[PDB]
Amino acid sequence: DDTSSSINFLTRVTGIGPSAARKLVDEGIKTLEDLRKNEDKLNHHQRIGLKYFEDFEKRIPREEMLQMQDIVLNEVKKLDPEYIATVCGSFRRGAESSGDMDVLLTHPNFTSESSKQPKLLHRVVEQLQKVRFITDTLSKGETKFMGVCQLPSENEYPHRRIDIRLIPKDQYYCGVLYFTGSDIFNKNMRAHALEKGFTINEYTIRPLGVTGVAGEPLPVDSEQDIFDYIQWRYREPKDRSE
Repeated sequence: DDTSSSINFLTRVTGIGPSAARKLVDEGIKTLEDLRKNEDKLNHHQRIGLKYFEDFEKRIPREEMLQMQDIVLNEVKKLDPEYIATVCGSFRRGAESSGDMDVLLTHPNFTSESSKQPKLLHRVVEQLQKVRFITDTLSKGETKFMGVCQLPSENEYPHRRIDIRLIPKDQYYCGVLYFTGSDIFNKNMRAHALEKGFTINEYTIRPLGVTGVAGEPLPVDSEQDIFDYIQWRYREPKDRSE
């Protein structure tokens, strides 16, 4: 009812899930001003989401994303040029506007065999913090960071969401492929690969076998490799709608 209406509203807050939204209703929290008078019942995540509810409702226009990409790129370089960083999402596809900034990161020192190198990610975050681009953190794992950033005002921009994932170097291309989508494109491509005797996921590409239950990841040093394996002409992200 006009109250279910409430669970629907809450859930528009980053952090607030259903189960998580449901309880706050049982506590008598429904509107937003409810929320602000109630920071204490919210986690740090819910918290920040609440703090920029509006801003996070705004879309990101290309010109901005662009500048944003230059900042991330240029900062990561200075720390270590061996770092590879790719801004994925519809934006990579040429999209006129975006929701957030999804950056995939990698480094040769890190592979799926290592599996343990937080400093690699932390180091960049910190540097972004230091330059004043990242403004807050929602959460920060060993391999993933979710936070907020904003373009340097010279006078102001809305704050935007940003994610940074640390991926092992040997799985990185299958990754940039995946996070680049579209979703159809992925599916279509997984479909084909399959006719070709190959299974693809966000981590790897592996040849099939009898009965089907098969595998053993093929080496990939670029996106192109993937298409080679399935022997499909290479589609640039722009031609990736489906």
